[PDB]
Amino acid sequence: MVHYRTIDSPIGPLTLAGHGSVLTNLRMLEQTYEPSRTHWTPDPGAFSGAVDQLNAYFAGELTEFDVELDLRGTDFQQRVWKALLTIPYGETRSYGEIADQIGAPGAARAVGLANGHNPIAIIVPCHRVIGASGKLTGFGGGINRKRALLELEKSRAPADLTLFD
Repeated sequence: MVHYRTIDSPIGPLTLAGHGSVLTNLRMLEQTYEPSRTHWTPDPGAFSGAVDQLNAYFAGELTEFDVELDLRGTDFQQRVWKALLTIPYGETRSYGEIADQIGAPGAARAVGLANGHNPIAIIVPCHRVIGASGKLTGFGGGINRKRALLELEKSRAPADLTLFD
């Protein structure tokens, strides 16, 4: 029995969910049909490790996530979601690049589709893929959320100013 906890964030209410200390979900779930959520047990308590990290990512301090993930979906989806994890904070790839990486040259359009079913939204960074055109995808508010996340990372001040002295 999945337990979930919704928290607040600059891109809106982010619902977190899974069994115990492993994540299965992370979306902003408001204003779309999400019947799976009714089958879940609320829990203001769990996932607080990840809630900390989320707060810090938005604060601009965190760059890398340490979190347990159980990613479920088709085999193709997992290879795609696994490759998304290999994208560094504040970088991008093309759907074409991801297809090459997971060994399926030409599946750019298949990677776009897999991307939109990413069950864990910030920690698995689907926002960091963008096509040649440079146009953002995602459904409705999803686009503005993505842009937000992209402007966030791109903006982060260098960590150690002492390298300048």
